[PDB]
Amino acid sequence: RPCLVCSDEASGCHYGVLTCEGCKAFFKRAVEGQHNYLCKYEGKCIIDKIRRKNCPACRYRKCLQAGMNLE
Amino acid sequence: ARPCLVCSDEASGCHYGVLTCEGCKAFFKRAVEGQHNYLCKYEGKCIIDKIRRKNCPACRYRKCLQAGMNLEAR
DNA sequence: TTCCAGAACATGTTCTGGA
DNA sequence: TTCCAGAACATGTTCTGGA
Ligand SMILES: [Zn+2]
Ligand SMILES: [Zn+2]
Ligand SMILES: [Zn+2]
Ligand SMILES: [Zn+2]
Repeated sequence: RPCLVCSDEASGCHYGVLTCEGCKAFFKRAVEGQHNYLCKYEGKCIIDKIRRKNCPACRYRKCLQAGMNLE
Repeated sequence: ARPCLVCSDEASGCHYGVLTCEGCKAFFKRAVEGQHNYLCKYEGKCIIDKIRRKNCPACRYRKCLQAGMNLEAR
């Protein structure tokens, strides 16, 4: 039911983890190309359905921590 | 200024002649320029607001034109 | 039947040049 | 000082091949 990365509604098991579509799409883009990833506030950003956009670097670390994997 | 003329989200300015949010501004540009084939899946009278503007891009674009938006404007 | 990765499709946010 | 168009950047959602 809940996305392990942002607590939004999970659509299913993506890349090894239960996530929503946004996190599924964000993760793949994160590992492939990227998007500026180095936090300012510094690794303590609250990643939820409403503030996930606020910090791209914290979102990804949480994707990794959650154990999402392409391979 | 105040609310978006199209969806009522907070407007960021006058874009293409009308007071719109940034989402509606980018949406209008794509509606006029891209290859689309819009037709309301319902009765062509959907309520377009912040949480629902994604539900029917056909009526959203109709609202944009209605409200006077036009690529030939500031 | 039921599932998901990725492509295809759709949407939203920041930046700032040249007024 | 302030404004916006569009480029560049960033994000989210549908669809379905091939299991
Ligand atoms: Zn998520
Ligand atoms: Zn952060
Ligand atoms: Zn709007
Ligand atoms: Zn409609």
